[PDB]
Amino acid sequence: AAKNVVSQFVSSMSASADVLAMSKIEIKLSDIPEGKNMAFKWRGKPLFVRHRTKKEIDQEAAVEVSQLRDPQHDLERVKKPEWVILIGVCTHLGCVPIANAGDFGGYYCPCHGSHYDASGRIRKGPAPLNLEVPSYEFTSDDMVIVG
Amino acid sequence: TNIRKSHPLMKIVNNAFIDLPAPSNISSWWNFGSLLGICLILQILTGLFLAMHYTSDTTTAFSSVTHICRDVNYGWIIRYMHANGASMFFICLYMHVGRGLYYGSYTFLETWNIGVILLLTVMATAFMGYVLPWGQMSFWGATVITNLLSAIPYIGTNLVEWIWGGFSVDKATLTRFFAFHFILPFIIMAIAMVHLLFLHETGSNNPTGISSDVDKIPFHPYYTIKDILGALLLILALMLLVLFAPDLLGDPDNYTPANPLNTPPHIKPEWYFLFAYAILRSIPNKLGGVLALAFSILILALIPLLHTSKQRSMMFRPLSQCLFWALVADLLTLTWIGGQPVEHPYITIGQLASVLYFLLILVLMPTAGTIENKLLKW
Amino acid sequence: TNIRKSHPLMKIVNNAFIDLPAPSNISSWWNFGSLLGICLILQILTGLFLAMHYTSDTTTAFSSVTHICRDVNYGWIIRYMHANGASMFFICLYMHVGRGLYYGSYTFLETWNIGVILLLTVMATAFMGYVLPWGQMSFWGATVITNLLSAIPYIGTNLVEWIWGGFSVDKATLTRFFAFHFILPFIIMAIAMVHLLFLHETGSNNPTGISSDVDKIPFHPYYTIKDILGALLLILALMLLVLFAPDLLGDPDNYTPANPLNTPPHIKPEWYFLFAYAILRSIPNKLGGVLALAFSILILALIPLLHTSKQRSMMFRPLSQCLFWALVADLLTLTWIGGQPVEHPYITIGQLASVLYFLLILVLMPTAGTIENKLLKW
Amino acid sequence: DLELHPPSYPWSHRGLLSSLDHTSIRRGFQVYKQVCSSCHSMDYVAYRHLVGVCYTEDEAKALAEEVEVQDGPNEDGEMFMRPGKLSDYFPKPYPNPEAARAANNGALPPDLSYIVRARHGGEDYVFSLLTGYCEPPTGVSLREGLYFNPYFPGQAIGMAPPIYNEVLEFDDGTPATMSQVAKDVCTFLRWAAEPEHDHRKRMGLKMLLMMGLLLPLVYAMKRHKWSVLKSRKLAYRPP
Amino acid sequence: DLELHPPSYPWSHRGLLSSLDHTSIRRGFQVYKQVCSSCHSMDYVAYRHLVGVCYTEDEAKALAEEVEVQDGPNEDGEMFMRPGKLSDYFPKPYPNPEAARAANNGALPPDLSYIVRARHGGEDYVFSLLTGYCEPPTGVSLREGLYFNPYFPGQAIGMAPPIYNEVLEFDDGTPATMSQVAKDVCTFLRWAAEPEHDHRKRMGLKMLLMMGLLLPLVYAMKRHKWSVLKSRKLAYRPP
Ligand code: HEC
Ligand code: HEC
Ligand code: HEM
Ligand code: HEM
Ligand code: HEM
Ligand code: HEM
Ligand SMILES: CC1=NC2=C(CCCC2)C(=O)C1c1ccc(Oc2ccc(OC(F)(F)F)cc2)cc1
Ligand SMILES: CC1=NC2=C(CCCC2)C(=O)C1c1ccc(Oc2ccc(OC(F)(F)F)cc2)cc1
Ligand code: FES
Repeated sequence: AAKNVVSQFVSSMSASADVLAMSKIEIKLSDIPEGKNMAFKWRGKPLFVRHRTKKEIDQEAAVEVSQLRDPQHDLERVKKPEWVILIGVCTHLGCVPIANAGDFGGYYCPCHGSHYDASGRIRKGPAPLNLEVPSYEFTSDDMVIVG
Repeated sequence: TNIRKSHPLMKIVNNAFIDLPAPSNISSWWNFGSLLGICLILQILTGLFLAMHYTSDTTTAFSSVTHICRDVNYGWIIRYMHANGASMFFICLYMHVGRGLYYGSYTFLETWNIGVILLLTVMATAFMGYVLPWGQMSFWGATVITNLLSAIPYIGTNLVEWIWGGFSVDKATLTRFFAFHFILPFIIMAIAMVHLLFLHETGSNNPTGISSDVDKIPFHPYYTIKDILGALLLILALMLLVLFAPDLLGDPDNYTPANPLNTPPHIKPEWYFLFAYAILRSIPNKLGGVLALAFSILILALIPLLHTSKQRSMMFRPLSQCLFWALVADLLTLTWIGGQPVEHPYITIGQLASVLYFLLILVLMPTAGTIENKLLKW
Repeated sequence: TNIRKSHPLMKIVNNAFIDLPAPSNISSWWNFGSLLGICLILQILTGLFLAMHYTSDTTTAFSSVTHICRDVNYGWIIRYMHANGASMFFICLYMHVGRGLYYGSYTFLETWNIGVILLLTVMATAFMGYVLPWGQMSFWGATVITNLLSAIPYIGTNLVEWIWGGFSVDKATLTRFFAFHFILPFIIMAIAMVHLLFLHETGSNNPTGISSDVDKIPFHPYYTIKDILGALLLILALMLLVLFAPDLLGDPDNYTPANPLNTPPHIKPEWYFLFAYAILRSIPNKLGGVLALAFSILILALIPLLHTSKQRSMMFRPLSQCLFWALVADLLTLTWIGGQPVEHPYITIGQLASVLYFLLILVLMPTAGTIENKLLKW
Repeated sequence: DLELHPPSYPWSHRGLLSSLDHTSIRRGFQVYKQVCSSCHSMDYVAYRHLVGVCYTEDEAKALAEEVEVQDGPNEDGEMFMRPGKLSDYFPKPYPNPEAARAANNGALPPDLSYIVRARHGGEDYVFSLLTGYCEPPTGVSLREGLYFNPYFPGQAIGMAPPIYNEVLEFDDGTPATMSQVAKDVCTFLRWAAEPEHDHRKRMGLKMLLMMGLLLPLVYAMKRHKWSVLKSRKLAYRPP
Repeated sequence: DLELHPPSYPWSHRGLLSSLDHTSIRRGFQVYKQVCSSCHSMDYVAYRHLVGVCYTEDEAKALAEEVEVQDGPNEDGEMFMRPGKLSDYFPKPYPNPEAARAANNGALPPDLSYIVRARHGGEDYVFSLLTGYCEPPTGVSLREGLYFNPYFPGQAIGMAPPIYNEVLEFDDGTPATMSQVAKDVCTFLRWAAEPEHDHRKRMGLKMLLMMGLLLPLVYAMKRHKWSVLKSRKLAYRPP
């Protein structure tokens, strides 16, 4: 009995069904063309999914690993090479980076002076971490669930 | 020597809980104290867990309570435990008081009067609790009952608007009712501890109303095991309501949100106020009705002074026994009448029941005591 | 015989308040207990009055707090009394602990350990209090500090999301933080009473650290009149803040509403956590930093075991005195460093101060005690 | 102002341990969808609520996508209209109560989320109301638009008989008689008002059984400890 | 990312017991009205707030009537626009933050209600910002629209110099220089953020005086009671 009663009361404090409802967001991958970025509303934040070209894949592959402020290779930032999924919150003091711009040709911020590459990694600016890589999995080849 | 009698914290526990000398012969009517404690703790836990999800803002309030029942995990079972737990509290309270009356435990004056205070505090808590869902009966119940205080000359009208924090029961009233409703149970817990502190000055009364010093048994294990059995039966009653009829003791109109225009058909408080609600409606004058409703509870403080019998308990007192059971049946009548619309024959029955309530306490049961005495050459 | 020693309620008051044997010679550092009590009661009243106007819904929360300060009658003076009252509480707490450390009152083990618990409870209360306005520093402070628990292996990440009731500090977190923040002061009041219950087992320590049984004075009038004077000085300090610099001990960024995108420049907790916040940032590894932040408080429980000196008080102990004042100055350094950005030279100073904190408590002050002993042929 | 209270119909969930007929819920939903949802709101039921009750995840996604809902703002600062998803609630017919009154000649159609719980009689009441519409007795008539129902308080309602034979074709092919349509919609409105119903009763059974076990056990423990005292004999032996 | 913090200007309310210059507030309001209120919201200040502070009841009624505000619904179920009254708050320029960003090239103009309290330096900071706009130093330029201000963090702001000589004619005929316009608006924004200011300080004086009285009195009471013990002499008299 006491196991059940306690365990229910513990359950009370964990996320309600309506908070679990906003946990995940489904994105259709055929709705974003090769090269263009598409923004989404996720957990009250922007969420950038970007279809990357054969050029953007190879150009972000052979980048210098050491020179970066936050050393991460590209093939471990993503699950599929042609898709990079990121939270659209600038890591320094919280802005929304604008797509297809900046020095490093990816995301740029007119708040302080940050430049992200096509892989979402900070190259030249005041930001301390790269743009945040969320938890996600591809289900069927056409669809992605983020969360 | 042991570390139950030695340790400053265990000492209080050992004396008031384990080695407490208890009469050998105390009946089921002595379980209600323990059960009141369980009720209070049950309300506090369930209540606290509900307060993690509720909001006192008038727009979101009704929605939050329903959000608890539909989206919050086991929020429904918590919510309905808390609502039926409030009923279980009042069942326990009136049974507990009845015991006191019948067996004359009220002679323990301080214990008794602290009781009266506790009763009044639980009432205040439960009145303000029922407002929190912000349904029709919530809002309209609160409006009518609060606004009775306007019947006081000179100040009454100000007083009402000061409780409200406005010109009707609105935003500031709901928010403060949440704050008072949160704090009061904790004040209850304190006063309940003082209640027992005075009880342990004398120890317990018993069914005979004759002193039991000659035959005391230690509280453990005898009454620890009985209290567990009692607790078990309380949980059964509660869960029978919660899992089989959670709406039985409430009202449907509290499932539509509060509307300051649209008045419900027969506006009424929750069942445990109905007896005193009927007394209010008996008197034609409004201030008279308020003073009668107030005296219908406060008269409990007067009971010890009205005691006439040379015997303490009603066990050995046939006339008093009948008059007592009449007083119970009358209260059951007032509860029924309280739930009815103001019409024939419920007006006249209500008047007649309210007359009989005060007549039984202030005249008949005192007379019966003295008649019983003169029958025993006393 | 009198009805101060007789009456069950007055008896407790007479023994723990009036006829209490107190050492003749206790200094100003003994006032802080009474002042902590006043603080607690002050917070409860002001807090309750604020709760009559506040709402825990994320959208209305910031607005309700400001609505208090602008539209509610004297809501501003209540609000800023409560915020500065929290500061006054922590001033009182650290002074009270310092007294205990310097004069070796911690030898009263149970009293001391209950103290540690009280400290931790007031901390938990004040952390969750600062979240309630739902400003930037509120939201971002809560986010960073809570999320430290994710550093625990296996469970940590679940634990954090379970406190939150979601995937960030949001709707369910604010509502529950209001409920916990309401209940906890009442739990504090209970534990504070147990705190004194153990203190009145031994009576008070004094500045000499020598037993004072040979020269006790009754608490009334001597310390009733001193405590009144103390209370008066506490009210002055509080009201000097409230009426002349109510924003001095807070942060400006908590006057802009909470934004889950827009991060504040240098996110930090309120001043009374800054010392332990600096200790956290000293260790490069995150779980290490959390275990150090936790041990920076819990080490208080270890102090009595670390006691080496054959004398109880530091009064007659020059080396310990210096090391104590070094430990105070170091804590003042950690508070300063805690308030700074993570850069040169504040990283290195912070590391060096955090080393010195644990070094002073675990090595230097114990050694100093034993050196002092061997200087006295002991 | 005489009163005719509803009779107690033998519902498939009438008994203490009887669950809701979920296939009846599935039909009843469609009776809200096809008939009511242009007049009554049902604010507390979302499209996700249907999953694992009357519809699958995939079915409920299709039902959600079928309806309009406002959302915004976008980066431009405008409020657009989008296809619904599981997280969206069942949409209100009108933007507000005042608009609703205008569309129904003064009378406000109540939200149906809790209507079973908010009216005395519950599903027995609603079923009687929906099927009970009849021709008025002699000596009687209300305002042009207020119909005669013997189960409504004051004997006159402001709702046009909403159910009749074949007002909808059901997805599982059940013959849609007036009484079948009412039965189903009531069963849905019961679940609307009280989603917990089935879990509640599962817990009830498990409570009754555990209490069946623990009560006589604890009672036996009681009699065991007390047996020292129940047995005892006293003797008074003065000198 | 170097930093230039503002100097401490001698405000008429700088001192412990110094009240706000209410005529300066009256001017400063108009500097919000004429200049800011098309860009910044000030949600927590209503037209009633002005009464007994900088304007009369009748003046504040006129200022309220001057502006548009949405209200509804009416019995038809529509949302209309009406002339403002005292109960209405100062209206937001845009319907939402996302609309505001679009109008100001990405940057969101902060609400001004608490801006004195929400920025380090307060009125000293804002005054320096408003008057401190200058030509950039050599080696420097930002994006086309982001101006140079030495007092803003990161040295580059997203606000066009808003104040200059004679940007407004004041109601009392004060010569509207850039520094006079900034001084006044700061004094208003101080009152915006902290309406209690004048009452707070009135209470401060009365507290200081009562404490001036009670502290030495209570201290005298202390020494009085304790004087039995302070005076006492001990003597050890073994046999
Ligand atoms: C075109 C209008 C319209 C349609 C179609 C309609 N309703 Fe209603 N309904 C109303 C109005 C108007 C009222 C308010 C009546 C009154 O107050 O007199 C109402 C009232 C109700 C009530 C409240 C009765 C009470 O006790 O007060 C219930 C229950 C109800 N409707 C259920 C339904 C169900 C079930 C359906 C279809 C399966 C339905 N309605 C279809 C307009 C409609
Ligand atoms: C046409 C546009 C416009 C006008 C006119 C304008 N502002 Fe602003 N203001 C902005 C924008 C955009 C920002 C955000 C700047 C940024 O983040 O870089 C801003 C920011 C501010 C800030 C915040 C500075 C900080 O520390 O972050 C203050 C204070 C301010 N304005 C006050 C005023 C006052 C006072 C006036 C007039 C008396 C005024 N503004 C007129 C657009 C305007
Ligand atoms: C929250 C409400 C209350 C709690 C928690 C409480 C608690 C208790 C407890 C635990 C006991 C001892 C066990 C028992 O005999 O039942 C007791 C006894 C008593 N209580 Fe209460 N009580 C409450 C309310 C009241 C009220 C409302 C009254 C009277 C108006 C009252 C009067 C008494 C008396 C007279 C006794 C002594 C009984 C005897 O020895 O025979 N109590 N109470
Ligand atoms: C003597 C103790 C208490 C009594 C008698 C009591 C009574 C009630 C009642 C009758 C309701 C209305 C229930 C309903 O119709 O839904 C209610 C609601 C509520 N109570 Fe209590 N209560 C008590 C203690 C507490 C405590 C300690 C808390 C919080 C710490 C609390 C929090 C709530 C909340 C949040 C609600 C609204 C949710 C709901 O409606 O169930 N209560 N209370
Ligand atoms: C809400 C928090 C607290 C309250 C209300 C409180 C209350 C009191 C009071 C009234 C006294 C007696 C007067 C005095 O000597 O100051 C006292 C003594 C004491 N407290 Fe606390 N206290 C609190 C927190 C703490 C903490 C955090 C500690 C230690 C970590 C502590 C340890 C002690 C000790 C050791 C004494 C004995 C002092 C002596 O006899 O010299 N207390 N407390
Ligand atoms: C140890 C006792 C307490 C402490 C240390 C404490 C601390 C705090 C702090 C630091 C804040 C934030 C103040 C601010 O920045 O505005 C706060 C807010 C608040 N507290 Fe408490 N509190 C205590 C007791 C209480 C109690 C008992 C209640 C209610 C019964 C309460 C109700 C509130 C409310 C409603 C707020 C939000 C209003 C505001 O921000 O001032 N507090 N508390
Ligand atoms: C303390 C008690 N004294 C007595 C009797 C009858 C016989 C003699 C006196 C009791 O049954 C008794 C008692 C009271 C309460 C019990 O459970 C609790 C329930 C709640 C509780 O908390 C609090 F403080 F009451 F709020 C504390 C204990 C268990 C036993
Ligand atoms: C109870 C007390 N005992 C002692 C000393 C010093 C000397 C000896 C021991 C005290 O100053 C002392 C005391 C403690 C608190 C005082 O005021 C209160 C403040 C708060 C309060 O409530 C509660 F319970 F603490 F929460 C109760 C009393 C007044 C006096
Ligand atoms: S705020 Fe965009 S990088 Fe500093």
